Amino acid sequence: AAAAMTATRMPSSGSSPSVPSSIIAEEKLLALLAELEALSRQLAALTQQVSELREQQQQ
Amino acid sequence: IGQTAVPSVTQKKFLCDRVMWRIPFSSNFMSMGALTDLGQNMLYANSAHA
Repeated sequence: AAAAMTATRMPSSGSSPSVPSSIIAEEKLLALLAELEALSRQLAALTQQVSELREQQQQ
Repeated sequence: IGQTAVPSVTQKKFLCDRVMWRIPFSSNFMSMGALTDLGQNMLYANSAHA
């Protein structure tokens, strides 16, 4: 009634960026698709000359 | 404040020291003239109110 009455008396907000580091970029990209063919070409050339041992030993 | 901040009630009040409160006897609470409109309102004139 008196004394104190003179003054006065959720779910999901879904953030995303959190506490990780900063990020950067560059545009000098992508030789790498050539080596996948270099590697599998030269791999064949190994077997090709293993065959050239065998095809001369068989003579 | 901080991670261990205690649950808290919010209190609100105001001060208005040197002022003296006012209630204009005018039909819309504005100072349209010193002799107000209600002070001319000859219902509450001659046939006198308590």
